[PDB]
Amino acid sequence: LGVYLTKKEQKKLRRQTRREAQKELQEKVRLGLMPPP
RNA sequence: AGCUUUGCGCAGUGGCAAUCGUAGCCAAUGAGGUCUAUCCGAGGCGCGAUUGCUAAUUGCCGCCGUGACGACUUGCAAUAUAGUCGGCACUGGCAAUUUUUGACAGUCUCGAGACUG
Repeated sequence: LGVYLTKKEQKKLRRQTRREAQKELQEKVRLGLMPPP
């Protein structure tokens, strides 16, 4: 059994997926975990 | 035991300039139709931000000459140099052949010599 989802549920998922990742990386450079880009 | 094809997720590489989102609405109970209408087939409207940055940037080393102190070598004007060494004083002097602060271009001949701008 499978659910599909619409265009607007792709954006929201793609953006809220991307946002969490980049901001988490942002702190890593602040905290000095990661050499600064 | 390899190969192919579809969807999603995570990355690297190339190109394009309108994208993205909606606690708002309408929409297979049919959104939208200039074309063929007993036809087509899925988003449209309204609103707001391409979204964060990076590049940052600007208003103390030599000689000679003179004076004199001390010391040594010898006769002392009661009186200081007869000669040598040590150092101080002088907006003193110093730079066109011999040797450490000054000359280049090329040819030929037997380290040297001759010539050619």
